Amino acid sequence: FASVYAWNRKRISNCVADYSVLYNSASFSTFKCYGVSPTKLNDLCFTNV
Amino acid sequence: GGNYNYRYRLFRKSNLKPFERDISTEIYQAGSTPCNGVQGFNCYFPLQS
Repeated sequence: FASVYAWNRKRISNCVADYSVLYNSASFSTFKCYGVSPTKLNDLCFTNV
Repeated sequence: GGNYNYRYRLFRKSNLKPFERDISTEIYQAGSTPCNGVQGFNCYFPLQS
């Protein structure tokens, strides 16, 4: 991974993201979303991630 | 000194009914694992001060 001052920026589009398989993973120290409840990301439709 | 006695409900299984009171204070499972009265991963206290 790149440094904090050179934070790596990636654009993802035209994909189907299954946030459930990331949600149930317990290996993450923090899993915290602001504008959306984490359980409904798979129920939302957007672009330009 | 900070007013902390004022709390609000933060999580529930579903939305309330008109003029309905909820006083139950039980751990809420945000994920796919049982909580068993433990406020840990994917488990949260529904009341927030």
